[PDB]
Amino acid sequence: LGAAVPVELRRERRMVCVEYPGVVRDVAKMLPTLGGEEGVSRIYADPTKRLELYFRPKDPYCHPVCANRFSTSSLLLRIRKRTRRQKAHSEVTFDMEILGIISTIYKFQGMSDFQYLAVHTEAGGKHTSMYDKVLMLRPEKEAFFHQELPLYIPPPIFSRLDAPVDYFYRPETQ
Amino acid sequence: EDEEEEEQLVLVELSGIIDSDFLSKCENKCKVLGIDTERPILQVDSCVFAGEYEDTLGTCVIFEENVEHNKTVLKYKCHTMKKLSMTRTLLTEKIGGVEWLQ
Amino acid sequence: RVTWSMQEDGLLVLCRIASNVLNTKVKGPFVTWQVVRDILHATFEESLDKTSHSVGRRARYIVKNPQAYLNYKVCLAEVYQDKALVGDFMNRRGDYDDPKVCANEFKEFVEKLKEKFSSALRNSNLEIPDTLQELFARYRVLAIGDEKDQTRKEDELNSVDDIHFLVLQNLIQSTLALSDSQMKSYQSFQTFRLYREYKDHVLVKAFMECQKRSLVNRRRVNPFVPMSYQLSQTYYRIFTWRFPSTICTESFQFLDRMRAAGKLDQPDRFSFKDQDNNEPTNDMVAFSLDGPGGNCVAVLTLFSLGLISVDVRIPEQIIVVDSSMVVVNSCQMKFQLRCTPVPARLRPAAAPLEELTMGTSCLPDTFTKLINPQENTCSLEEFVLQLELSGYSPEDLTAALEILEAIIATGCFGIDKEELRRRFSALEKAGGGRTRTFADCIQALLEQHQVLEVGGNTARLVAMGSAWPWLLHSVRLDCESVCFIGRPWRVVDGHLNLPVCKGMMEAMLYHIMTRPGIPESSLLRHYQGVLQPVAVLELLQGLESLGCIRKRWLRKPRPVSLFSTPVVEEVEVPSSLDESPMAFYEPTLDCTLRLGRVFPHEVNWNKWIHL
Amino acid sequence: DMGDLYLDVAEAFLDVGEYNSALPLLSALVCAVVWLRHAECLKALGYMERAAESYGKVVDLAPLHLDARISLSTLQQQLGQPEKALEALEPMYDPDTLAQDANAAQQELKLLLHRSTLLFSQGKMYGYVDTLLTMLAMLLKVAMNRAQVCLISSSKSGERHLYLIKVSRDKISDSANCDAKAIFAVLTSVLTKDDWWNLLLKAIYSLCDLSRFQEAELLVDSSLEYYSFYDDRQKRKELEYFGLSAAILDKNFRKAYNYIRIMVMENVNKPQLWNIFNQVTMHSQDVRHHRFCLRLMLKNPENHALCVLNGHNAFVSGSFKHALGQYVQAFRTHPDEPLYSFCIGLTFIHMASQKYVLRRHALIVQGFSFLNRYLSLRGPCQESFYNLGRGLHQLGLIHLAIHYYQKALELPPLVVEGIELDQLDLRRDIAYNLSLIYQSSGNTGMAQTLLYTYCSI
Repeated sequence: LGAAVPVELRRERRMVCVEYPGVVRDVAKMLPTLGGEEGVSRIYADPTKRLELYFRPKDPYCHPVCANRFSTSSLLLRIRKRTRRQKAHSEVTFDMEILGIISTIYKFQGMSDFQYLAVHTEAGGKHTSMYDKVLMLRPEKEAFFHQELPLYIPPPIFSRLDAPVDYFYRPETQ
Repeated sequence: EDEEEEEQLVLVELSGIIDSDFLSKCENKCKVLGIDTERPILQVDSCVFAGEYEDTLGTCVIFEENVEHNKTVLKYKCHTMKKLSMTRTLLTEKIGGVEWLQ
Repeated sequence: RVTWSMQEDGLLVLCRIASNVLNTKVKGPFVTWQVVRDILHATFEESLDKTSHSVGRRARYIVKNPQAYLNYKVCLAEVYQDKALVGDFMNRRGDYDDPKVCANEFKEFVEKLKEKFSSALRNSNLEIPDTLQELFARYRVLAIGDEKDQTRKEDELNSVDDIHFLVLQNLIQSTLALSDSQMKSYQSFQTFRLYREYKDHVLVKAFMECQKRSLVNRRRVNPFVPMSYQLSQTYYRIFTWRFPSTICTESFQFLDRMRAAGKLDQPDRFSFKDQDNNEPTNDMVAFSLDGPGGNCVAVLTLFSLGLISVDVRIPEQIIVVDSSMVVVNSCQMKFQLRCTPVPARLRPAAAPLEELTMGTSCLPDTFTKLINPQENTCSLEEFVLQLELSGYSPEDLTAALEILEAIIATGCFGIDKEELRRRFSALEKAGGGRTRTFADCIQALLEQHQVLEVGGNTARLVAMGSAWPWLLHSVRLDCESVCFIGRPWRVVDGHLNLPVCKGMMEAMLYHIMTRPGIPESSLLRHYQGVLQPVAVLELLQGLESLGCIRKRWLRKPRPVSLFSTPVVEEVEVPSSLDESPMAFYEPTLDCTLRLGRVFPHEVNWNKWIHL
Repeated sequence: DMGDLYLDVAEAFLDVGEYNSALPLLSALVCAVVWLRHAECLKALGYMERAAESYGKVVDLAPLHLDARISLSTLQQQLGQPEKALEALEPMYDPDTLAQDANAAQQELKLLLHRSTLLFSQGKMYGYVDTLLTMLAMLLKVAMNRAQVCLISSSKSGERHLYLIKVSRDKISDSANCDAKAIFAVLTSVLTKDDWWNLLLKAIYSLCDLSRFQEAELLVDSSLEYYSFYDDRQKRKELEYFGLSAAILDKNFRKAYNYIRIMVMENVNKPQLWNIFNQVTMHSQDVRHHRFCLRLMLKNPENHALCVLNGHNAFVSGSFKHALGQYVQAFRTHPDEPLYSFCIGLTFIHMASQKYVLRRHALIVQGFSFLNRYLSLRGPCQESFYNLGRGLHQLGLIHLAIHYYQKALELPPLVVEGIELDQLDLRRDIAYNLSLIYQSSGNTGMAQTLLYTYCSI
């Protein structure tokens, strides 16, 4: 067994963790759901706000998951398994470094809200996309405001509450 | 003869320590041992921490503080699937293995 | 406005620890959060940002993070580890409770606590050795593990004393629930005849376990004996999940009331009290508003299966003052079972709800079986002939005999199931001139009752000819001999199960209802004190045969150390040559209806729960 | 001098339909109008490149001649692109000297118009916008400054280009010798006001297609500040629609609200207003609509759109009691609507959520029966079974939520076009809410399975 390795503990700048509920294939796709570096930095600027994860960020009507911010004492430790083969035998050596101090962690604990897709159902049960209509995605007033179209009016958030209630088919006299 | 790099970005998180400023101050001694075993050990300002590797359930995404000339901002820097969960140890010169009291 | 921060958070956590310790002195030892807030201001004048109300919530926000919550628990343990910092606080019998002393002692204790937990390190001077071997050779190294740190369950120790113990642990509970009527109906001497089969040592051991965990309260009346103790309030606290026991049987009572209207294809309708001139000839069951809570879950599940239709009759005025800018008139509704399920609802992957038998006979033999080792021919030849008249190749005959030989060799002990499956994993595949799988061969030996699944702390198989110490021997009422597996819900006479005890099985569903997806190694360990852990699996075996419960498995995750990546997958337990041991459980869609139909709505065992 | 006689002889060539003899004739003079006669003869002849070269000498000799200035660049554009054709579209007129160069601003505006077409045809979109913005600044700065908007230039785009900005009143805050009306008179001699409107359109479009929606909004607000179009309410409405569209598409939802509030209050029942107004007030943090929705509902008590929408506000305020009556009265008008059958069946579950317990079952079954009518109206869907799952999760009834989520995973996404499949797909949210159930139940492995397979993104 090798000896302990001295580690360059930078303490250079603090680091902030987002415990993103997912496996990040590519960071270019994960970051837009947190609202990007602009988003998480603004939410780091006011601890009374909560970090909101929009699992379907291309859809304006995606109601988000909300984070709870917490303090923590944590470090990011890059191990470098400097591997070798030498006369011949394979060999392993370690370098390692601690890149910063992680003071803060965001944990996603509030359940995802109710979500309602941008599709109207006529009483005949056929589904009609308003994504072709309401997204305003072409800037030249693509949703021409006077047009006869379904009303599609989801409440701003379908619930204030992201935690389960203590109800269990339980009455009380109170 | 031959040399090669293999790496992983183990997030280390510490516990059994409160109202601390250790990480801001401890650099005077900063050492790691047994890092590839099942129970690696961290020595930090001659405090000693022990733990096990754990998968992050989500991906832990790590951002660096940055500054605009001042205002704090973040940049993405790392992501990691793997994490190290640590507890402050107690020592007494007397054996094998860290004793964990349930 | 308020902005909390890591510094005050850390001190508040220490004040939380101090609050927890001083709660052992006086319940609510703080006069008000002012006593903390004063310490906050005294330590951090910027605490002028913070109200005493904010302290009362922040002490409950921080604990939401498991890591910070664990950080509290570990530091609290490191306080509790040393009496010297608490003794002068705890040992005082004078000055026990007044606001001034409670305030002063709280501040003094926190001021002393800040000497143990501090921003700079207690000892930065220590010599520490070069590597793990040197570390342990020099130092005893210790840390607080989590209270959940454990290994998987394993086979119990080798003694007949352990066999006696692991039956006796629940024979006692089979008495504790009995009413005096049972204690008369199976008389005191008749149960003494039973208990006198077991040594006082394991009896004291079993009662001490029950007494130590506060599961037992003294009975008041006018070795252990039935008059001595009963299920404590805390024993019910084990099983008294917040779901009140009555719900599920009240929810079947709703369904069975609903059958009084028959069945009809009528769609639901929502209608005005303004249109009393329009009525479905009133042929719908009116819902009892504020009826027992089973009336609530029954409608919820029947909607989900698509199996009920409702007339929700609501007036034009739910709100008495509706015209105002800024009283609930809760409103009647009437129900009827559907003839056929609505299209594409959550078809339950189960038998139709009408097809069920609506009676206690639905419970599997597991709860009512009597074992009788003398019921069949002793010679293997009869069972060889039974397999020879089955489809078995001689390769299967010798394979079956090869499996049987290991189990009969252990005598009063049994081979544990997983040990057997490894040893004969070569017999799994049914290749090489086999016709039967291992599972069929052992199942035949079990079904032809050469073997019995006598259990223990884990599933063990034993030869039927030697299973005796795993079984209670009793008599039906002048009397007739009967033998059965000992369980807390079975009658001491062995002849019957106790339906009033099956509130245990109602609670077991409420457990998996409260914690759906609970992994087996946590559910089974939860009952560590109360239930002999195999008995937890037999209740789960029960509720699955009732259709209330669904088992699922994962393949065991490989360790995450050393650059590994998790093998994370569901599996359908196909094999022994590679494992699938992590079973976990879920409720099914209609578990309250599927259970309630089995049990008459007699008075619950739970009456002791009053404080 | 002979140049006059030779120019008359040069015209005598055109009097016989000839141009080419101007080349010898000029070659006898030179060793200007004669170079222009020669250059334009060369343009009537095939020698377009020699005409441009001759126009080069014209512009070198007479750079003030606007027609030569245009002719050189347009011929160079005709000879090829990009071929340094925007050169010789330099105005070289100075903003301090406009005490006389306001006359030259006629050329400057004309040159910028031509230059804009070269930039647009080349595709130098930022430079094209620069010409448009400079022209519009010359037209409208007297309102941009009143909008506290100013023009700047910076390399932030990778090259020194122009941008609009707001300016702080501590620095700059919201007609002498008739200068403004003289500037108006001379510049309207180039472009009529409908072409100033066309410039407004072209600038807004180009800003939008450059994705510089923020600057388009600044221009729109400045143009709404321009009374002499704001007084034409058709233009105003169209500017409002652009201003709304930009302020939506840049996500300045606070600024968007200020517009959409006006349009809705004038047209209380057009559905494709309410569809937008809702999402603007959904993304904006501003609470201001709550009092506004009371005023309009008292104004129009019959109005179904407000009847439900005022319910949303009270429901968002947590007053589930008074909120519900506004959904139900809406549902009385349009019963076969999933959303209203949803919002009512969801409101009784909010009420049943609260700390009080009184008859709580009756609130829950009134809750869940209305959710069954939502499900029945909506049909089997990822959306339908998820939302009943989350409704039963909110009440902690996770013995039923678990099956509603599993059903929504086993069922494929809502196919309809307009947004990509993985964005209509709810597999992520329902795998997460199961992962919360499984994590809370102490099952990390099953939670991990869900995030690996369904939440890989």
